[PDB]
Amino acid sequence: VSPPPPIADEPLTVNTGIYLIECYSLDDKAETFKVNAFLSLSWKDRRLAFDPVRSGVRVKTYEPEAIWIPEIRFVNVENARDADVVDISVSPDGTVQYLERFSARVLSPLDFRRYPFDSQTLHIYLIVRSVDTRNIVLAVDLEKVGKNDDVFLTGWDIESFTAVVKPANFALEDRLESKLDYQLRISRQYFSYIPNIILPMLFILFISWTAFWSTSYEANVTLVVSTLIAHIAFNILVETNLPKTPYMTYTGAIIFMIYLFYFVAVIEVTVQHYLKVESQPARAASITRASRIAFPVVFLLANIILAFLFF
Amino acid sequence: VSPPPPIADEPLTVNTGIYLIECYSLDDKAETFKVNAFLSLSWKDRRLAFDPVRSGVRVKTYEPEAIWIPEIRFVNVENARDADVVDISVSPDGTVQYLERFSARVLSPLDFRRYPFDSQTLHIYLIVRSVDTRNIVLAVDLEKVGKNDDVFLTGWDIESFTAVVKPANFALEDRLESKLDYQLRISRQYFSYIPNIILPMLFILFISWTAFWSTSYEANVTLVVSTLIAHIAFNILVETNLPKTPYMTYTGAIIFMIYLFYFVAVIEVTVQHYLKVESQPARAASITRASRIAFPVVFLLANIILAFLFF
Amino acid sequence: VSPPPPIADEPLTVNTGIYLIECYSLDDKAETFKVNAFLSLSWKDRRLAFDPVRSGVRVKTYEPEAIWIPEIRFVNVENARDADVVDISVSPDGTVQYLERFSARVLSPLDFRRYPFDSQTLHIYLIVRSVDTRNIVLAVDLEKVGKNDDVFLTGWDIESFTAVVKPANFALEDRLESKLDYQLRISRQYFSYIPNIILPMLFILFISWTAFWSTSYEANVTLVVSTLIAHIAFNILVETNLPKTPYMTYTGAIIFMIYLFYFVAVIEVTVQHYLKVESQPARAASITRASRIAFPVVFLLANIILAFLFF
Amino acid sequence: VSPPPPIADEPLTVNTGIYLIECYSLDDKAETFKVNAFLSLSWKDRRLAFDPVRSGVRVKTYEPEAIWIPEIRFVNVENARDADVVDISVSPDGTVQYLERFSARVLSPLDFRRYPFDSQTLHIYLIVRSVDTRNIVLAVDLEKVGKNDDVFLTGWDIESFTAVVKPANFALEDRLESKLDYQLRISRQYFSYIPNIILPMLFILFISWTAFWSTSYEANVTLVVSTLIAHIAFNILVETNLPKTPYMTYTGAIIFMIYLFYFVAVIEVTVQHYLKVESQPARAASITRASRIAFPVVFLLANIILAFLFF
Amino acid sequence: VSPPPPIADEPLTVNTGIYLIECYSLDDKAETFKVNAFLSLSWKDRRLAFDPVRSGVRVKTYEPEAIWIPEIRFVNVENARDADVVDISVSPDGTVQYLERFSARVLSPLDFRRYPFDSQTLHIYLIVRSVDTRNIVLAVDLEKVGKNDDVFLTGWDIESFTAVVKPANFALEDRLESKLDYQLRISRQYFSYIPNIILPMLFILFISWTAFWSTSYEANVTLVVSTLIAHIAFNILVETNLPKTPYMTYTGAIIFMIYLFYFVAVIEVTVQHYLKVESQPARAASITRASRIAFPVVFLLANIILAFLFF
Ligand SMILES: [Cl-]
Ligand SMILES: [Cl-]
Ligand SMILES: [Cl-]
Ligand SMILES: [Cl-]
Ligand SMILES: [Cl-]
Ligand code: NA
Ligand code: NA
Ligand code: NA
Ligand code: NA
Ligand code: NA
Ligand code: NA
Repeated sequence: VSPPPPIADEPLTVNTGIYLIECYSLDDKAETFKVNAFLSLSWKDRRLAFDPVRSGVRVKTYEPEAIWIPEIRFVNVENARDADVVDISVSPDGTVQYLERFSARVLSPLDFRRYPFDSQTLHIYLIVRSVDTRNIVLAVDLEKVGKNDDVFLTGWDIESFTAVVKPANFALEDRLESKLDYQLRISRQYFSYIPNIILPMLFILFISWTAFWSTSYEANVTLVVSTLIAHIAFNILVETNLPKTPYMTYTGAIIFMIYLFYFVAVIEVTVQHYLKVESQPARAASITRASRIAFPVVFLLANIILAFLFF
Repeated sequence: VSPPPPIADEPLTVNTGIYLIECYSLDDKAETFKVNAFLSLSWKDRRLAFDPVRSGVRVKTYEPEAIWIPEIRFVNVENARDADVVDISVSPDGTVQYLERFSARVLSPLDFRRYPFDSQTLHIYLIVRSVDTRNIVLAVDLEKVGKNDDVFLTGWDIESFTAVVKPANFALEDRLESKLDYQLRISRQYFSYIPNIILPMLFILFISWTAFWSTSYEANVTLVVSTLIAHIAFNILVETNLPKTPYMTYTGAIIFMIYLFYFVAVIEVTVQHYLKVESQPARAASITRASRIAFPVVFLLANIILAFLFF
Repeated sequence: VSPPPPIADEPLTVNTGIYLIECYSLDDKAETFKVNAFLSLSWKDRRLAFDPVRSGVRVKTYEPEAIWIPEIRFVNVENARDADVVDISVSPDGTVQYLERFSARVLSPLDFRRYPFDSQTLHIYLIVRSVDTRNIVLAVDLEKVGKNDDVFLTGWDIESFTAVVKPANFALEDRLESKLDYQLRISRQYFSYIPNIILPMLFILFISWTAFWSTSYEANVTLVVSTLIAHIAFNILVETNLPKTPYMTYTGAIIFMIYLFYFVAVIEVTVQHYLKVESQPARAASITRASRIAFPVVFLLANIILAFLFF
Repeated sequence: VSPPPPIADEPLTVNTGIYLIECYSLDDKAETFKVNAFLSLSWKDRRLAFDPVRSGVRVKTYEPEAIWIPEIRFVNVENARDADVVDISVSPDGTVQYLERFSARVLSPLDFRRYPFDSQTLHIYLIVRSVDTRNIVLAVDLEKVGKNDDVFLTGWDIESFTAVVKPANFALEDRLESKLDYQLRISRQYFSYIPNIILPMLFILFISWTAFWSTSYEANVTLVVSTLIAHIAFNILVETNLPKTPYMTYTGAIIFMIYLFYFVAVIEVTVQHYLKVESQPARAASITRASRIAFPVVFLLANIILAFLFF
Repeated sequence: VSPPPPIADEPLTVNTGIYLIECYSLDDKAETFKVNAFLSLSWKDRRLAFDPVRSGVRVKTYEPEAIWIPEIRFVNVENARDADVVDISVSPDGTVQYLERFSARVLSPLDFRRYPFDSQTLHIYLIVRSVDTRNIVLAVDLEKVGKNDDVFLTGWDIESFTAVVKPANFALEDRLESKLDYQLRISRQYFSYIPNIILPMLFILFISWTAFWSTSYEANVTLVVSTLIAHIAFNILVETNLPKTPYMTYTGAIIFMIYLFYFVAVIEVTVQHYLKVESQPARAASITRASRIAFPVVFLLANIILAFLFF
């Protein structure tokens, strides 16, 4: 089998569509997601044309091996898609209608800057390479692009699944290549981060601030050091669910800043004890009273600054 | 091979059945389960009809390649099922009896709202896409739906395995689609959660309340902060066995609430010490005595409210 | 190819044997084990009979496709076995000798009640489904059941590998099915649990009891709470190596009971401090002295009771 | 099919190229990375030459089975590459242009000496084994070596992808072998290590040094021991992301050195308390005051020495 | 295809060789390692004799399916090897030279008694089962046994790769089996265990001994209990990298012994406090002073005894 010959010198247009059946395993660390979908393909092959009257059939079914089928690949996949051909239908003018159901693990970079209040644009890049006989170009049949209502991505809200209609045509290894960009827009369900990470992290921090109403150095050291350790545990927990980024994430920024608050609270607790030992408690009392206001105030203002820089 | 032609204009009815052999790996985080089962298919193919008197044979056995077989797929699977054809039998009237043994990983969302006292309805969706020649519709042969007595799903009780007899017939990409819903009803074995998570978590909380019978600030800080850290460990343990949900789970609610109790206990311990230092212990004594009753009482009432909202 | 036809109306007897080459990956959480073995099959196919004199051979070697072979399956496997046919030999009277080497992941429930001093009976269920033409029954050739001397299952002692000679014959979807039960009896190597989990857990508990020779509330709180946290770590460690069971395991029972001892030790430490503050130390001394005997005594008796209930 | 015969006695030159499409999963512990790329092959097969004016076709497209193709393998792969042939083009003179898209898991040792400020040279070794008929030698077509602009390796910066043009030709098992070295130069994005590991580790160390402004032994013991435990947690965290090396890494060296600082701080805290108990506080004061300067100074100088030895 | 016929009554000798290309993933817990190697096979099949004059060629190249190939298997593999035939060369007398490149996961028990200062002998067992026509025996072609210079096993030093030239010929299920033992001698790179586990574990132990220069019970309890918890963390860390053994490992013995030292240190700290409270500090001072010498001395002697028993 060889590609359909051109009537003049036109390129062969392969109309494409992706209909999402399943979306699962969005792995943040790996920056991958798994997809199960219908891939539809359509092109004209004159050599397969027939007369409906003398045939007695309005449509003709073929096995993939019997006819020429464009070698369509995905750019951003780990391994080649697992595909099973569903149907191949030919109309009288030789218009081929191809349908396969496939599953693939897609590599798509994620921007963690606003995590866990982030939104992403996942990409599925469709590609075809041209042959010596003719140049093969991809198009989007919008009537064949969509997603099942039951499509759920655990921990995310699916906003839209659209295709950029104009392909990116370019040369690669002395042949032209036609690339389509299918975009799946998603937004993270931040809900669970609030009772599981955010609030627990704030509670332990506020507990360290009770040291500003205590003159007991031994108790103060216990309050600040114990909560710091619990903060380290949350830092470790958070970083294990995320990849290493060459930039600061919103959560990473807050987590890092909270260390500074623990560090300054230890300085305050130290200074307070030092003055008490030096028989200067009136002074220590002035520093401690100021700290009661300064710590929550600087914490609120630093958070307003951070939220501003990130959102 | 082509589909059996209609005598009139009727759709082809494919009778189905699923007999569960094995159920394993119910993964809460992934919202998946693995299944090993018999899939039975039955349809009439008049082209295969024969005479039983002259053939001397009551049944004819065919190899899958020799005859037309409907392309039946599962909707909610990760990858296409791993199937091995067991038997194909044709009766004299041309009724085909197909049997395969398959294994598949099924995506089925779980409702964690009542965790670990939750029940689930797992779904296995069977599907067939109509061909151009004719419309294919699915039916349930209840005589061929069931499960082996030895079917066990570790950590769960299997209640029932039934099929919704009426298929969901709908158009998808300009063809008809016929979908059947096989339902596996299960209830979680909550037993182990009691000695492993629930009771240990209650013991550490009750240990924090011994601070209400102590005037030692240093010891109190140690009691409340140490148990809080142990509570954090249980929170982390629990959340690692669960996916992130856009709702509160029953266990999540209790775990979150317990932080408030630790926070208020720290306030009490702080207020008590502050008054003692200010030479007001009679007052501190009134707050501490009230706390001895208030803490267990508010804990019980808050739990009654939560159990009511969730069950 | 079709099954051997019956001389009268007898079922076809397929003689079986399993010879274990490798046993590995006994996963307690998954309740699975991996096996690599020889599967031997033997049956009479008269159509294959020959005269040794005429042919000039005592045996005939065929390829699997050339002759009829029974469709033998394993019941309790994750996926169908990975098999490679080793040999097919036909004797003059049509006695077929089939040999394959296979590997499979077996699902076999485990009874954790006596963990880590438990013994198990792993099962490998062999099955055959009858055909329209012939009822197929399985038998055990004891001469072909065994295991290699080098067969080792890490963390277990292999006791015996035997087959229940009488198959379990039953109807499944209007066809006879013949099931054989191959049993691999194993006993857990409990050795390592002693220095790694049991003794460390006892040491920290005994360390909490040193609080009965101390009047220092602050030191007592540190002793009991710190060791309780270390006990929580062991509880978590143990539960990660085990599945969730709807029953108490021996280790689970001891681990749970030890929490009660920590809880009562905190009550004692609290009561002691309370009396000391109330200027009643003579009393506190009576409770503390009683506790020094009561705690180890009640611990020993409770352990005797538990060992009795479990063994 | 057999290899193209030599006109004289020359070896067959197979021109190669690798064009990277995807780079993912650089696993530090495993010392592996996954690759998805185009592999291009070119050689002269005179038996395939044709007339351009007579044939009318400028290029002939063959199926892999139809012609002889060199058996090209990767040396440093876990399993054989997953490959799909894209195109085979023959020019009139018999110059074959072969193109496949492959995916593979590559074993490439990493030098962790300067971690997390390390750079690596990943290798992909291409190999061909000669046949009895003739010797096969590999060459690099630089025009067909490259990488897609979108190629991203999470946590790394990609510097260059080049090939050492001269193959390593050697005898192995009495036949010639021709090996090419494709080099992917990368540098680690150390950014995230600063707020996640480095700074938190420095903060806890500096917190241990507040004990030099405290006379409270009980508080000092709490400060030094608590922070030491947090240092152990960071040591464990770091070592889990790295393989075991027969050399010290930069981070490993700093982490190890910090233990010595904790050990000496405990000695200081002990010596200070001992002198205070012996009624020699003036002296303890001399040691403590010296420690305030000595600890940060020795820490800075030791770090300058270490950075010098490693960079 | 059938086996080559015997000229007399001799068994068919299949000469073997294994040339290691890659060694990776030595998993201590699983007691497995992955291998990528050349497997060479050589046997005489006179039925394949040819005249170079008539056929033109000096050596014939065959496809595996075209000729008889001995069914060679590995005994100690998880699954059957992934093999790719590189060449099948037949010389005029009928001597076949078979070459394949394979990858396999090998089960080979490890002796952890001296861990992490242990050495191992990994085995790769090659096997052939005899057929009816004739008995097959394996031999080692030493000229075809070896390893690539670049063969590295992360965390190990490779000493030698040799074959026991004499096969183990034995009866199995009424047929002969011929087994060869390929041995890969390795020694563990213990380096990293010193700064990561050994020294940190010794530092925390020595820190607990500072309690022998302190009269502060509250500080002593903190020193001994905190370092004990850090010791538990190292115990858990070590045991996660190792399988459960029915014997004591060297590291396991040291780790276990260190618990006894913590237990006795708690007794000492308790006894000291008890005497101080009873107004007997002179006695307490005698016990504490003795402990300063006894603890490091008994620790050194116990380690000399342990090293002697293990090495
Ligand atoms: Cl693809
Ligand atoms: Cl399916
Ligand atoms: Cl099977
Ligand atoms: Cl390869
Ligand atoms: Cl093998
Ligand atoms: Na085609
Ligand atoms: Na068919
Ligand atoms: Na057959
Ligand atoms: Na070829
Ligand atoms: Na303390
Ligand atoms: Na063969």
